[PDB]
Amino acid sequence: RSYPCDEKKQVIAECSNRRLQEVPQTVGKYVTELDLSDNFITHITNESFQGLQNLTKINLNHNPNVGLNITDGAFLNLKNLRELLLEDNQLPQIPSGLPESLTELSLIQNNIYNITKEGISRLINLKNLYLAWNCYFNKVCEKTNIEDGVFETLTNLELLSLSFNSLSHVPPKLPSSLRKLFLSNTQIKYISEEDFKGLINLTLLDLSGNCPRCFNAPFPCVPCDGGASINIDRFAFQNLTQLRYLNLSSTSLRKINAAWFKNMPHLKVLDLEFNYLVGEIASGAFLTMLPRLEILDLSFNYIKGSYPQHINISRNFSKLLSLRALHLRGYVFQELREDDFQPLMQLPNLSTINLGINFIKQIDFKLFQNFSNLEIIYLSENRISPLDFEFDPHSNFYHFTRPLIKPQCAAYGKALDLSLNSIFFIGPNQFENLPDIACLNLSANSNAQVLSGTEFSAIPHVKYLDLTNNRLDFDNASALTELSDLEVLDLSYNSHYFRIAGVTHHLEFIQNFTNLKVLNLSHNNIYTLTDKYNLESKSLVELVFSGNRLDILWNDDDNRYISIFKGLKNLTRLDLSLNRLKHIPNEAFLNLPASLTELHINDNMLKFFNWTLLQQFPRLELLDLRGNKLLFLTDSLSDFTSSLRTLLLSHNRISHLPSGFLSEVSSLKHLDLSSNLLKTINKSALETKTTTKLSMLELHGNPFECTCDIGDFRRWMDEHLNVKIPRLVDVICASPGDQRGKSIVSLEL
Amino acid sequence: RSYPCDEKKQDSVIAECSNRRLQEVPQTVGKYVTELDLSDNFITHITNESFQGLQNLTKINLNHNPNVQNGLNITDGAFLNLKNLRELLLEDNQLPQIPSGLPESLTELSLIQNNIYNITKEGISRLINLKNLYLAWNCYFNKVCEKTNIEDGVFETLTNLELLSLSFNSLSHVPPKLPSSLRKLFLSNTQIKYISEEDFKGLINLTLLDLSGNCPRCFNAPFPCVPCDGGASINIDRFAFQNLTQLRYLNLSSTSLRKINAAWFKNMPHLKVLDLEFNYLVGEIASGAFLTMLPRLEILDLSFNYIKGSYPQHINISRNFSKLLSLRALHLRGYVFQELREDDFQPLMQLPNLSTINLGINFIKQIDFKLFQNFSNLEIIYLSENRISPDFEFDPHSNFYHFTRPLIKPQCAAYGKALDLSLNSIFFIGPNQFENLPDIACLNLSANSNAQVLSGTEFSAIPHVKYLDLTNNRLDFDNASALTELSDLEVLDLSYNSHYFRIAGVTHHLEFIQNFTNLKVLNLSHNNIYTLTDKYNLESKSLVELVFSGNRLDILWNDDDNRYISIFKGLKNLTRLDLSLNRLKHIPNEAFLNLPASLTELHINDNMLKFFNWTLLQQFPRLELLDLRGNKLLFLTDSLSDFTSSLRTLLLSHNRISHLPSGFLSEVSSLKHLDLSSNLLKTINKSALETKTTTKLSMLELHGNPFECTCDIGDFRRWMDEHLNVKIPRLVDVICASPGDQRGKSIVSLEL
Ligand SMILES: *[C@@H]1O[C@H](CO)[C@@H](O[C@@H]2O[C@H](CO)[C@@H](O[C@@H]3O[C@H](CO[C@H]4O[C@H](CO)[C@@H](O)[C@H](O)[C@@H]4O)[C@@H](O)[C@H](O[C@H]4O[C@H](CO)[C@@H](O)[C@H](O)[C@@H]4O)[C@@H]3O)[C@H](O)[C@H]2NC(C)=O)[C@H](O)[C@H]1NC(C)=O
Ligand SMILES: Nc1nc(=O)c2ncn([C@@H]3O[C@H](CO[P@](=O)(S)O[C@H]4[C@@H](O)[C@H](n5ccc(=O)[nH]c5=O)O[C@@H]4COP(=O)(O)S)[C@@H](OP(=O)(O)S)[C@H]3O)c2[nH]1
Ligand SMILES: Nc1nc(=O)c2ncn([C@@H]3O[C@H](CO[P@](=O)(S)O[C@H]4[C@@H](O)[C@H](n5ccc(=O)[nH]c5=O)O[C@@H]4COP(=O)(O)S)[C@@H](OP(=O)(O)S)[C@H]3O)c2[nH]1
Ligand SMILES: *[C@@H]1O[C@H](CO)[C@@H](O[C@@H]2O[C@H](CO)[C@@H](O[C@@H]3O[C@H](CO)[C@@H](O)[C@H](O)[C@@H]3O)[C@H](O)[C@H]2NC(C)=O)[C@H](O)[C@H]1NC(C)=O
Ligand SMILES: *[C@@H]1O[C@H](CO)[C@@H](O[C@@H]2O[C@H](CO)[C@@H](O)[C@H](O)[C@H]2NC(C)=O)[C@H](O)[C@H]1NC(C)=O
Ligand SMILES: *[C@@H]1O[C@H](CO)[C@@H](O[C@@H]2O[C@H](CO)[C@@H](O)[C@H](O)[C@H]2NC(C)=O)[C@H](O)[C@H]1NC(C)=O
Ligand SMILES: *[C@@H]1O[C@H](CO)[C@@H](O[C@@H]2O[C@H](CO)[C@@H](O)[C@H](O)[C@H]2NC(C)=O)[C@H](O)[C@H]1NC(C)=O
Ligand SMILES: *[C@@H]1O[C@H](CO)[C@@H](O[C@@H]2O[C@H](CO)[C@@H](O)[C@H](O)[C@H]2NC(C)=O)[C@H](O)[C@H]1NC(C)=O
Ligand SMILES: O=c1ccn([C@@H]2O[C@H](CO)[C@H]3O[P@@](O)(=S)O[C@H]32)c(=O)[nH]1
Ligand SMILES: O=c1ccn([C@@H]2O[C@H](CO)[C@H]3O[P@@](O)(=S)O[C@H]32)c(=O)[nH]1
Ligand SMILES: O=c1ccn([C@@H]2O[C@H](CO)[C@@H](O)[C@H]2O)c(=O)[nH]1
Ligand SMILES: O=c1ccn([C@@H]2O[C@H](CO)[C@@H](O)[C@H]2O)c(=O)[nH]1
Ligand SMILES: *[C@@H]1O[C@H](CO)[C@@H](O)[C@H](O)[C@H]1NC(C)=O
Ligand SMILES: *[C@@H]1O[C@H](CO)[C@@H](O)[C@H](O)[C@H]1NC(C)=O
Repeated sequence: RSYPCDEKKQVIAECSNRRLQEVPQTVGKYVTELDLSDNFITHITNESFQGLQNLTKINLNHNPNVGLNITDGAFLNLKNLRELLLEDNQLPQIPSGLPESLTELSLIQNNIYNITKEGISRLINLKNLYLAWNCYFNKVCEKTNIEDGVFETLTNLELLSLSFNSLSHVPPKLPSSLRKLFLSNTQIKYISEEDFKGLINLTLLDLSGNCPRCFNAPFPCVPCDGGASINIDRFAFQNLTQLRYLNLSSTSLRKINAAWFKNMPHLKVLDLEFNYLVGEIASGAFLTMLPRLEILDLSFNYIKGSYPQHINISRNFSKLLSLRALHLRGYVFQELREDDFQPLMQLPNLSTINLGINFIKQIDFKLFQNFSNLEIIYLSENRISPLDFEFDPHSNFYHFTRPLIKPQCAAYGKALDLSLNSIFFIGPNQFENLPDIACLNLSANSNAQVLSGTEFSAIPHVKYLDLTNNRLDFDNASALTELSDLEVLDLSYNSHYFRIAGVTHHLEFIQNFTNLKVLNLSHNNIYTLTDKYNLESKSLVELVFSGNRLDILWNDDDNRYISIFKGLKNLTRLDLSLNRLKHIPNEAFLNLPASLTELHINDNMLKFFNWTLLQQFPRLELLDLRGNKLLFLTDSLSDFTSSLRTLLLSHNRISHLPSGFLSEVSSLKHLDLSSNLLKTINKSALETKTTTKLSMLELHGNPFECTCDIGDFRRWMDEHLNVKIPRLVDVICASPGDQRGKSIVSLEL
Repeated sequence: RSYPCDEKKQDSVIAECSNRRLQEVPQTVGKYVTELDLSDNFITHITNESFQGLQNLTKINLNHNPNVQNGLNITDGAFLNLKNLRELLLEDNQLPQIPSGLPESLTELSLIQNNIYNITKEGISRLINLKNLYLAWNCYFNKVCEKTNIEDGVFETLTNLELLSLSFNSLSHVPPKLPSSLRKLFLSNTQIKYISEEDFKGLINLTLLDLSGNCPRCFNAPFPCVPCDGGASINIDRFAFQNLTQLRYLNLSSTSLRKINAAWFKNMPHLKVLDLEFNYLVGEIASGAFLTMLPRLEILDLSFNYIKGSYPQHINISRNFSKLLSLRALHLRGYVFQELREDDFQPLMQLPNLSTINLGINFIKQIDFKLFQNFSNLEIIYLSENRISPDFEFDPHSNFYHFTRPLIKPQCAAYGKALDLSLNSIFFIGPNQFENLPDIACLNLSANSNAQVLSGTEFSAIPHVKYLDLTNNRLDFDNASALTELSDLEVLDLSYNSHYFRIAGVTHHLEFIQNFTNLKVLNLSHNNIYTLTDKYNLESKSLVELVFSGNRLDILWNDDDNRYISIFKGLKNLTRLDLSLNRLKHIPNEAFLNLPASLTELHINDNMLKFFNWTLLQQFPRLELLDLRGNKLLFLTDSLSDFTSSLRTLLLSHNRISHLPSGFLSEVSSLKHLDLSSNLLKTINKSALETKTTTKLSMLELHGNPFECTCDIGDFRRWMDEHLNVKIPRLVDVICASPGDQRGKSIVSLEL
């Protein structure tokens, strides 16, 4: 049973974020990858990894987590060391004496302003070399020095990244092995014919935002003089015949020279965000040169203090015959008409159109019907209404790279996202002349309307509907009923009316749904309903009811809601978290559907739990009671369930295990008793006729009496290595003084 | 130094002993105490032994005992050896009967929220001096309880009785034989269908009659609700209120009335407050004779009389409302209608003293705003919650049919005429939204999801607004002339407008703030501010108070960015600054130095500070209150006197201090209040118990530290004794964590 790391065989040591002060000397000799990131290690030497001949990969990022002193040659003994991560270590230099066998090296986020032959030039086997984010913004730092030719002997080098450093010029003498070159925010005004002359394997070039566009910069920003654009020689991309990805975001471009692409038949992604291209978008000569381009991003090229009626799309857009996705965030314009998008209407594989954050007031939705293959129409964040460093160095810096539309919703077919607009009611013609929509986001439109069953009738086949974060008035039992095919309904965060006792709250419409699988009513502050107190569906499988008031619905002096979920006959998953529950009436619990496999009652205030009621739940596999105020467990749990597979009990107040407990239920694989009040686990808790089938048991955060008693448990652990127990460095002694703070595992008996 | 209670002087002498986990009435109460609060403890028995030595007790509260975070067993005559007892509170103890042997001296008795179903002479009759008697909420809703048996003439003895509450019990009949001493009588939700001419004859002095909730209106009830068969309205006899000439307040809410007998009011022309909510009175409102019997009426509530499911065009208001010359306040919630025109409120236009008109929750889509001008004296126009566009659920001491909080927050209303349009759908302010308004001094537009770019002209029609609530919207701050038309503006709330602030790519312009000559208070909380456009500093010569909690100073003041290092400095007149919840782990020295030197008050609570530069307090010579609660501080400076002469309150609750520096708590004279509760202190040594020079130290909080209880403490325990003028609250909760013997008990309760 490994300590202090958790070790797995596929053979890896997860030893991260564990409060270590030096490399542990108890690390298995079999290990090949070792992750010590986010620890407190302050020194590395030849002694540090002396045990571990077979080390292939070492991760030392973010040490000490709140300088890392590395010796000359400290790693030289490691002969299979292929990969080395030293990010966020405040290194003043590239450590000396690094082993010849390295293929990956990351020195991101340090204080290295000098890139030397001494340090690098003998590392011939390097595939990827990461040096970014060492001098940037108003960080107090020197300009970056790059010894002439230092990269010349890296003849296997495929990736080199020097971004967010002050370079001023493309370093010379780059090896032609290069696949990817990252030079973003490197302060490089001018690119010349020589700079990339013999790099005929390059697939990725990144030159954003040298000559950045600084208006409204979310970071310290310094433009080229004037507001000049980056200056790229006419012949700078001549021999770049393999380029797939070109990033020119925030280089203040106004013209785009078509001839840059003369020899670029494979260009697939072209990123031009945060430039000044409104002219070029209206007039795009360069579009001719890109009939194989899949992704084009012209986001944020708005002219500040200009908000024209219409977007102006060149006819030459019609040449982009391979375009799957077009991104136009932040063009900023008032009105979208059908004629405005003519030039895109014939693009055979144009699948995604993204118009977020354009402050668009009026759209002509029939526009979208005259398109071949549109799967995702993204219009979030407009003005449609009724008719310890700030930035992640491993992410894109000019856009978010989450999916535009949740996968679970887009899987269903064509999607239209109108979220974060001001559609405060859906008129009779809001959705007229739309394509046949299967997935529809209307979240956060502050919609207050009474839905009656005709509002979604120009688009009857929506299968997934996001209605979250509105203020809907549920005063009609035929609401949403036109959507026969509906499978998923999100009504979370619509509490506005639900809070008000005296208005009507009608939830009857749930039942008129043949195929409805998942319903989310979370955070609606439900405490009263009108007429029909019960939820009912023959199909529903999942109901989330967290963030409501079951404490009030099931108050002792009220009987009306005692069967509120019983009519959910098919139900397997039910979430009752965050309902301020101090106790559930035995009858209301017994009225929970017998079909359940998954029950969550976490983050309430439960003081007792009638375990004996688990007799009526024969399919029940997971029971989650984390974050309540529980004091004890039944001493005969197998009398009550035969199905329970996971039991979650973190953050309760259990101080004692019943005799026999955890040899009680054969079916239990995962038992979680973290952050409770156990001082020991008596010999009696361990006696057993049945061999256990328990594979994971969590005990961290309990106040263990570390003295002679716990020996019997230590043996049990030793005599049950199949039972995994994570966070051993956090299964800690509270007593006594001597053992205070140490893992219960590190004491002699 | 009293234990376990807090004994105060206020003349009186009262002991607060509530919510203290007490299993039994403590015997360590100082035997000269007037009033004892023992509520919310875990006390299980009272006997004549409980209070033996406490003669001069005039008051005991034992509410919610034994209040599991079964019942309170009380023996007969337990209280009798207490001669002076006046007021006794035994609310919410699960009592099965009124206890026997109550002192004759009692004026006030409360038995609210119990299981007492039988009223008896053996309990009540011998209590001659009773002014007030509270027996409500023993049998209601779907509780398992028996009907409520009132022994005949059980109240007839109590000739001094002013107030009797029997509400929320099944009575069925208003008990006969009531003393004529009664001023106020409460029989709400008592199941009393019929009121005879004989039920209130004896009672010539009634100021208050509560008959609400009898034959309740049950549609959409938020409680269990049994209508009367029919469902009939309550039946009140023509001559039921014949002898009730002294009556001031009448509550007939939720009695399913459809018609009101005009002559119910013949002999009460001093009726002041008429509560008629949750009935069926839409007809009576359109044509109502009873409206001419209320010449001295001040408050009329006709809320929630909508007919399901009418959504009529208009409200129909009888011409007879105009004979309500004394009316100060008309509440008309939940009538539910679509439109309001001027001609709809004519009968109200001529009333001299009508200051408040409440139309909340009427799903109103349109309003002719000009109609609020042929009014004389409107100070409050409450239109919140409409559709304008461009372990017992209920508090037994509150009104049950309405919230009683002020309609408009007082700080706002004191400025003058108020107009609350909160919770509507005004998602932009059009150019004519506010024409024909009076001179609005206080305007609430909260929660309208206003997403507009305010540009200096949207409030031209009501330019004298001094308190502007724009919280909970999604304002787009893309114009530096936003709001500048409101010259006189004094308070601006823009909390919870983080929608566009979240989005880095759009502009965020906060420049307008400097254009206000009298702006005193500005609230920018929970806007999630982390980036601003062109101008990076907030500026005002006026501003006294800036609330900036729930924003992102951790980003603004990031180490790799200089731009916002003087963000607050141009707030030259500032005294109160709130920087809480900004996710700060450190504050750059230059940034802290750049806070206004006029600050008397600074909160940096609920951030994540591991270190604080105490030396920097030398630049803040007026600073009286520094609040560093809810952070991760690991030590104090041992040199505090060196950095401040001015500091009175220091709040360090919830940190990780584990050693008090040497000579602390006597460094500074000005320091009255030090809060070190819930830290990691195991001991305090004499080092900090110099106690050199003179200190104004007055309160010192230490509850929640893990004190290790051995001789090492003795010095400090001695120190407590030697300075009693230093108040140390919650001694109960100043607990030993160590060692085993002393676990769980106060530090005060030890010895050699
Ligand atoms: C200018 O434009 C170019 C072209 O679009 C952008 O280039 C991309 O840059 C991003 C951001 O760095 C790159 O994304 C990163 O690549 C790694 C993926 O490599 C492969 O191998 C991994 C496993 O090693 C596979 O799982 C994966 O599927 C890939 O096949 C990721 O490791 C990165 O990390 C992610 O996860 C880890 C988990 O720990 C985290 O550390 C990260 O935060 C993140 O979650 C990351 O995905 C991307 O690959 C680049 N494109 C190409 C074609 O190479 C430029 O970034 C852009 N420049 C700027 C400044 O915006
Ligand atoms: N360009 C862009 N602008 C946006 O505004 C935007 N908003 C969300 N996104 C999403 O961000 C994601 C990242 O796209 P991008 O930044 S243009 O990165 C390039 C590449 O850098 C990236 N990529 C490609 C290969 C790879 O190995 N690693 C990798 O990260 O995927 C993209 C093209 O891949 P491809 O070669 O299959 S044609 C894309 O989605 P997925 O394809 O689901 S990962 C976008 O949908 C945006 N992308
Ligand atoms: N009736 C009504 N309908 C509402 O919709 C509403 N919303 C808020 N409120 C507030 O509820 C509050 C309570 O009013 P109400 O339920 S009508 O109770 C009566 C009385 O029960 C109550 N009162 C009177 C005297 C007293 O000593 N104590 C006391 O509580 O004050 C009120 C007037 O008495 P008065 O003789 O001063 S004209 C009032 O606030 P105040 O500013 O205190 S007058 C209302 O403004 C509403 N009241
Ligand atoms: C029916 O309407 C009547 C008349 O307004 C309501 O009477 C009011 O009831 C409240 C709640 O008990 C009283 O307020 C309380 O007063 C005590 C004594 O000062 C105070 O300690 C509490 O904190 C609270 O403010 C109020 O005084 C009373 N009105 C009068 C004139 O006494 C009655 O409650 C209504 N019935 C229901 C069921 O809502
Ligand atoms: C509907 O729109 C909202 C807002 O655009 C989406 O909510 C975001 O979801 C992401 C990823 O799940 C979260 O991390 C963000 O916090 C959310 N933002 C906000 C403002 O809520 C939601 O995902 C969209 N729904 C679907 C089905 O695509
Ligand atoms: C409302 O409920 C569902 C929970 O069922 C949420 O969607 C699921 O989220 C989990 C991640 O929490 C995914 O692994 C599932 O794939 C999701 N299911 C579906 C159908 O998408 C949903 O996010 C919740 N909504 C909000 C606003 O919290
Ligand atoms: C403006 O309207 C809002 C909402 O109607 C008021 O907010 C309420 O304020 C009271 C007192 O602070 C709170 O107890 C309620 O919970 C609040 N509700 C909500 C939804 O915020 C606000 O106080 C009003 N402002 C003024 C100046 O009167
Ligand atoms: C915005 O901040 C203001 C000023 O701090 C808050 O108003 C005051 O709050 C305290 C109690 O919190 C009162 O004692 C003062 O009467 C109030 N000052 C006023 C009204 O000027 C206000 O509550 C904050 N707004 C929100 C939504 O939190
Ligand atoms: O019978 C009742 C009693 C109270 N209420 C509502 O409960 C709340 C607390 O009294 C009040 O809020 P409202 O203004 S929506 O009406 C009252 C009812 O709607 N019906
Ligand atoms: O120079 C920049 C880079 C990114 N951005 C915005 O920051 C976020 C992180 O990349 C992104 O969110 P947006 O879609 S508003 O645009 C990006 C800028 O506004 N300016
Ligand atoms: O938007 C509206 C308009 C009217 N009503 C009415 O309000 C009453 C109580 O909410 C119901 O009978 C219903 O007719 C609403 O609920 N919502
Ligand atoms: O509602 C609107 C309309 C237009 N813009 C413009 O969008 C750009 C970026 O926010 C700015 O120049 C601003 O004028 C807005 O910000 N908000
Ligand atoms: C029960 O759930 C299954 C799986 O989601 C589903 O196929 C079936 O339709 C549901 N039962 C009913 C009666 O709809
Ligand atoms: C400074 O604040 C006070 C109120 O605290 C006020 O009298 C004065 O007007 C303010 N200063 C200026 C320049 O307005």
